[PDB]
Amino acid sequence: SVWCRHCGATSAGLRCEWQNNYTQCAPCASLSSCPVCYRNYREEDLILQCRQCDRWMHAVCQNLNTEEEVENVADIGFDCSMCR
Amino acid sequence: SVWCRHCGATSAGLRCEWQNNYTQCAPCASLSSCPVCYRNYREEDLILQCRQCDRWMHAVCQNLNTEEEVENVADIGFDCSMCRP
Amino acid sequence: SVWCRHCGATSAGLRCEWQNNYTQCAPCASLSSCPVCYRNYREEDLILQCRQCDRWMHAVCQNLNTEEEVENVADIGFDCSMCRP
Amino acid sequence: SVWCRHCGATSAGLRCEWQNNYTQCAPCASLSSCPVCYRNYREEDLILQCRQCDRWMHAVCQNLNTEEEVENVADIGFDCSMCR
Amino acid sequence: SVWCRHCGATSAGLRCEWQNNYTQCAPCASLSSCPVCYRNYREEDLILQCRQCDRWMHAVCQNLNTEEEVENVADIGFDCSMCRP
Amino acid sequence: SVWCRHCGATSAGLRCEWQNNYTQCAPCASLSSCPVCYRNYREEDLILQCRQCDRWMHAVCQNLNTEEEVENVADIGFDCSMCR
Amino acid sequence: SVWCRHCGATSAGLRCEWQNNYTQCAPCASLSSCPVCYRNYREEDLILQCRQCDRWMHAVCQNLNTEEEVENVADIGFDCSMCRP
Amino acid sequence: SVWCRHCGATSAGLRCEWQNNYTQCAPCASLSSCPVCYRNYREEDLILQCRQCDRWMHAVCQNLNTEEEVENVADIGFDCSMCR
Amino acid sequence: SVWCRHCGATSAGLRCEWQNNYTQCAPCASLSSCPVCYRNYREEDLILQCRQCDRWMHAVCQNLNTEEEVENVADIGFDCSMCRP
Amino acid sequence: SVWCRHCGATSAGLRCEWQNNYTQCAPCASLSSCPVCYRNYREEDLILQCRQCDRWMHAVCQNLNTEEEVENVADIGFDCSMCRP
Amino acid sequence: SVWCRHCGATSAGLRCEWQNNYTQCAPCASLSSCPVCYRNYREEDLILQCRQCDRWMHAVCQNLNTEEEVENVADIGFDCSMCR
Amino acid sequence: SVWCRHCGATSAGLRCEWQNNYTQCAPCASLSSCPVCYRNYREEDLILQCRQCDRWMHAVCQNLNTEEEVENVADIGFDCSMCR
Amino acid sequence: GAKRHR
Amino acid sequence: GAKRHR
Amino acid sequence: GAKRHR
Amino acid sequence: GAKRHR
Amino acid sequence: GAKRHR
Amino acid sequence: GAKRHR
Ligand SMILES: [Zn+2]
Ligand SMILES: [Zn+2]
Ligand SMILES: [Zn+2]
Ligand SMILES: [Zn+2]
Ligand SMILES: [Zn+2]
Ligand SMILES: [Zn+2]
Ligand SMILES: [Zn+2]
Ligand SMILES: [Zn+2]
Ligand SMILES: [Zn+2]
Ligand SMILES: [Zn+2]
Ligand SMILES: [Zn+2]
Ligand SMILES: [Zn+2]
Ligand SMILES: [Zn+2]
Ligand SMILES: [Zn+2]
Ligand SMILES: [Zn+2]
Ligand SMILES: [Zn+2]
Ligand SMILES: [Zn+2]
Ligand SMILES: [Zn+2]
Ligand SMILES: [Zn+2]
Ligand SMILES: [Zn+2]
Ligand SMILES: [Zn+2]
Ligand SMILES: [Zn+2]
Ligand SMILES: [Zn+2]
Ligand SMILES: [Zn+2]
Ligand SMILES: [Zn+2]
Ligand SMILES: [Zn+2]
Ligand SMILES: [Zn+2]
Ligand SMILES: [Zn+2]
Ligand SMILES: [Zn+2]
Ligand SMILES: [Zn+2]
Ligand SMILES: [Zn+2]
Ligand SMILES: [Zn+2]
Ligand SMILES: [Zn+2]
Ligand SMILES: [Zn+2]
Ligand SMILES: [Zn+2]
Ligand SMILES: [Zn+2]
Ligand SMILES: [Zn+2]
Ligand SMILES: [Zn+2]
Ligand SMILES: [Zn+2]
Ligand SMILES: [Zn+2]
Ligand SMILES: [Zn+2]
Ligand SMILES: [Zn+2]
Repeated sequence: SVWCRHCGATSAGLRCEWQNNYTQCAPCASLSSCPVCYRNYREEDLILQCRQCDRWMHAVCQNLNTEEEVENVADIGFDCSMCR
Repeated sequence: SVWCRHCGATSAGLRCEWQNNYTQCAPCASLSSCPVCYRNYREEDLILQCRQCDRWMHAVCQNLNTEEEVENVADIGFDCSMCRP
Repeated sequence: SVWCRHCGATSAGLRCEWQNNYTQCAPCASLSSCPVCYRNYREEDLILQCRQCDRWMHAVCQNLNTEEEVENVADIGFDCSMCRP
Repeated sequence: SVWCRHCGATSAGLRCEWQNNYTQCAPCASLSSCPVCYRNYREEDLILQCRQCDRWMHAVCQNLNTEEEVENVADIGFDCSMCR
Repeated sequence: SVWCRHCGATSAGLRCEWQNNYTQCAPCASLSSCPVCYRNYREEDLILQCRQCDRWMHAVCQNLNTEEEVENVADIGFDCSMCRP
Repeated sequence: SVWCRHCGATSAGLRCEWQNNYTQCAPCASLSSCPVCYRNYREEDLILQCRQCDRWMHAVCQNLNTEEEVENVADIGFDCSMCR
Repeated sequence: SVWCRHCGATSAGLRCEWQNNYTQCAPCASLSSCPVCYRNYREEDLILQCRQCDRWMHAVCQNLNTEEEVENVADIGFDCSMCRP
Repeated sequence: SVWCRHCGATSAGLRCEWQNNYTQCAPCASLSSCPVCYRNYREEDLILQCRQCDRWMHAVCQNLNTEEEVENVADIGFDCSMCR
Repeated sequence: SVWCRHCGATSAGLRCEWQNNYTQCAPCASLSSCPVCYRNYREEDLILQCRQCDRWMHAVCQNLNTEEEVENVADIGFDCSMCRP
Repeated sequence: SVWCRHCGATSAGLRCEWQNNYTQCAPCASLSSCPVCYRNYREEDLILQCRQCDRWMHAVCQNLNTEEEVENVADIGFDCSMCRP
Repeated sequence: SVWCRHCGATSAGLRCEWQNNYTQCAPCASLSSCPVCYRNYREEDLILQCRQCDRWMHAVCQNLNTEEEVENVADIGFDCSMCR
Repeated sequence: SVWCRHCGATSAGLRCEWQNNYTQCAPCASLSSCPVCYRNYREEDLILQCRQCDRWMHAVCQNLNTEEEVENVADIGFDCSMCR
Repeated sequence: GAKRHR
Repeated sequence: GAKRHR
Repeated sequence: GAKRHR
Repeated sequence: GAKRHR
Repeated sequence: GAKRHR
Repeated sequence: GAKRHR
């Protein structure tokens, strides 16, 4: 299993049905595919989380090209291009 | 105990920590309190859920006062004022 | 039974599912209820149809109160306030 | 015949006369030609439907170049460039 | 019978079909009714013609109330509120 | 002669004096020269009419490069770049 | 007879035709009537001249009511509301 | 001498002192130099007059490259890029 | 003496000179006085801290009147009106 | 005689001609009269100086009414309403 | 010495302390360095003064490349790109 | 030790916990990494401080490429691209 | 709505 | 929401 | 409205 | 706030 | 309004 | 207002 950060439970990690039985919330959807480029993440993709829209996305899809850049903006507070 | 629509689990019902230890995701926070007026919901409150930001909110905080109006906006999909440019 | 202007068929008159199973297209929803005020139409209501979004709506919800004004905007083609930038 | 998703009937699928006897609604028109590039669809064109304007359009005309991209944005909720 | 300023002909005075069979051009429609308030003109009405959209309209629907004001805006060329960004 | 679509008469098709004795309306002017590029039309120029400003213009001056594109947008309702 | 500041000539004082036979330039029209309210000037009127559009206009139509305010805006150069973005 | 189109007199055609004794109005200044590129006109420069700001300017400085283009826009009513 | 959250030091509590000798950083200035109304705080004042500009400010100067509203905006992260476009 | 802060000289105190013979620079003009309301200052007037345009102006013409508010905006650096986009 | 155009005095031409003892007004600062490119002027740099912000700046930093251009815009009234 | 310019004390110069125990203020964060490019500063990086947002940043990340440019804008009052 | 100029 | 045209 | 400069 | 997808 | 820097 | 990082 995994922990769900939304409810704190040990979880099967089922598809989100927050929006409707067929529709994830954008935050849950953003765990599996990038909301910028709409590609499924590949194992080892560098991703970070916007503090506004609560979505994960590719660092490269926000012109963050290194771990160093990703750590610096994530540390101080990351506001993605979509929310700016 | 509470059903988590995000993962399917039954939970003791703990504070969302999706954003971080100190921060609920906006959708989880919107279950308990309106993201427009920042007030806790009443049992009596008409609420609806934006298809663009996934947040619940007071019908009245979007100028929708009746089940008639709420029903009517769900027929087409609700885009809240905060998501509309 | 109802005439569908979209396909020409006579139908039992079922909920539009053009968008999906849960969602009417905005034009079909606008037959029964105003896309500005989200209220069901009256028999007495003056309504008109936007050439840009294909939606019906209350004349009054576009500040047109009379058959005179409605007739006059149809002479040139109605662009609703929601379609005007 | 086909089913019409607007009325639910089995249908001849006549030209839409929603706007006037000579004029389709933009949603019905968008089944046969792209509202971005104004080209008739070719058999096997990848198309998706905006949840706002209810129109179909070419994936490539929205910079969605794969089935993977099209499935991801259609799943979470597709808002086309025209409606944004 | 009517003089057509567009082509010079004398005509029985038929509905403009410049846009299509169902639609007058906006300039022709503006002869009979105001493109701001969508009301038919009075004999008494002060009207003026925009140099940018070629439409006639009520002086009052552009906040010009007198022959003095209308005369004054024609001296320089009238750009209507709908044409001004 | 021709028919004038404004008045419905058989007509000499004189220069428009709608704006003043020396000045056409933009719709009448747009029959002889393009309001985008300001070139006189050449015989066989593909042109279409905006439903907003009532002007004709070159298809190519609106990035419509084929009869197919011109028919599709003219059919559903053409709103030119100037009026958008 | 009138001094033309544009060319230096003394003239019988004829309608400006700089724009065309039917149209004064906006600066010449602004001598006789306000380009904001489109009213002919009074002898009593405080007027000032924009450095950006070269037009005269009522001080009051720019919310300047006194010789004090007019004097003060000339010290720095007057940019009228119609020229300010 | 010349005629002044402002006053209708036969005129020496002195420098304009409309703005102040040292300063032309922009319309008078625009007879001798282009308000787009700020170059003195050369003999035979193709120029046209905006109906809004009353200034002359180079046709080429408004992407009008032929007499044909200049005649067409001047005829129907020329609104320069500065005034749009 | 005062705890400096910026560096961890205990200090006599001297004017911030982060910007320069004459200028506190906006976050340090916001400890003593509201960056919206420019008034010194009361003991009684509800204040909150923007996550985008790091400034403290009156809840009331952001239209938040109660501990309920303040508590509710901290659950999700406060973006002040001056940081919102 | 007057101290010129611009050059350090003592002067008889002559009209600024920095812009030209007819025009003070906006900062020099702002010594004698408010660039917002275009009124000469009172002895009693609270004034402050924008760090972005170098102009003096009435505190009240920027909605600052007290020495408390003026003192508070100087702590961080005053950006006037005319310089703020 | 020089004359100061601000006060009319014969002057040492000290650093401006209008903003504070350490800070020039932008007009005085603009006599020694360009407010566009932030380069110290070099002897013979062609510069002109905006009638709005009262600053001097390089002609080339406003796409004015000749004395002819500089004289024409300065004569009629120069409004720099920053103030437009 | 160092002096802290915020409090005036001799200081260990601990990580800022102004925003929360885990989160710096953007001004303190900007001492160690650039708020434009999100790179850790390298020894000898030319940096300057915006008078608005109180952050340090790379001169090169504001198109200031020399000490001369940096001194000129810092002297008169530096308003960074983010705050404009 | 669409023609060739002739 | 997504198909191939046929 | 249009001329050559002379 | 930042991870590698696994 | 225009000079060379000297 | 301006330094080299050290
Ligand atoms: Zn959550
Ligand atoms: Zn869960
Ligand atoms: Zn991506
Ligand atoms: Zn975001
Ligand atoms: Zn979810
Ligand atoms: Zn609410
Ligand atoms: Zn929303
Ligand atoms: Zn249809
Ligand atoms: Zn309604
Ligand atoms: Zn519409
Ligand atoms: Zn439908
Ligand atoms: Zn049907
Ligand atoms: Zn396409
Ligand atoms: Zn759409
Ligand atoms: Zn005509
Ligand atoms: Zn009217
Ligand atoms: Zn108009
Ligand atoms: Zn017509
Ligand atoms: Zn006719
Ligand atoms: Zn063309
Ligand atoms: Zn058009
Ligand atoms: Zn003149
Ligand atoms: Zn007036
Ligand atoms: Zn003006
Ligand atoms: Zn004139
Ligand atoms: Zn004259
Ligand atoms: Zn030119
Ligand atoms: Zn113009
Ligand atoms: Zn700090
Ligand atoms: Zn306050
Ligand atoms: Zn803030
Ligand atoms: Zn100075
Ligand atoms: Zn004042
Ligand atoms: Zn200012
Ligand atoms: Zn001065
Ligand atoms: Zn001096
Ligand atoms: Zn420069
Ligand atoms: Zn300037
Ligand atoms: Zn500080
Ligand atoms: Zn400290
Ligand atoms: Zn950097
Ligand atoms: Zn900044």
